[PDB]
Amino acid sequence: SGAIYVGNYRVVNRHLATHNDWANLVWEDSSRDLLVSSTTAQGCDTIARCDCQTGVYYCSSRRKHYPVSFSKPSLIFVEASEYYPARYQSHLMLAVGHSEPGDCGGILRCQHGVVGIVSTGGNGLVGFADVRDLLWLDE
Ligand SMILES: N#Cc1cccc(NC(=O)N2CCC[C@H](C(N)=O)C2)c1
Ligand SMILES: [Zn+2]
Repeated sequence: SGAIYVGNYRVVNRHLATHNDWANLVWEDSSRDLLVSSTTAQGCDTIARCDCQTGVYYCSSRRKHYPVSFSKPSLIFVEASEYYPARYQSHLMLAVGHSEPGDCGGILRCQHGVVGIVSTGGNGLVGFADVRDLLWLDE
């Protein structure tokens, strides 16, 4: 679990969005596993606007942060799950690092701010959904 709180927006994994997220929907994209909902309170986070390929992510299944080197956002095949059919997930960055399904929502940050959230992984890999291209998150 986990979310990004920026301005009057909450960014979560689309497969973990709640009834309240869907009732206050701003934008969603099944291909990216992202959903953004509106909030009444101002949020705690800043979004990175950069091309960093190194950063640090939070891993809930270890209660620890890990440094990673990650690939540039791209289209990557993701096997079928209870939430989606087998498909290509876009804007996804891969890294070598521990992750389990419940780690989705953990934030990846670089020196410029939030880069994305955990969305895929397994077998010593972790995949992050990028948010750096969503310029409207800041206005
Ligand atoms: N093992 C593992 C693992 C680690 C981090 C994350 C995951 N992700 C998942 O559990 N899913 C199932 C729900 C939809 C997700 C999607 N992006 O299509 C993929 C697995
Ligand atoms: Zn950066």
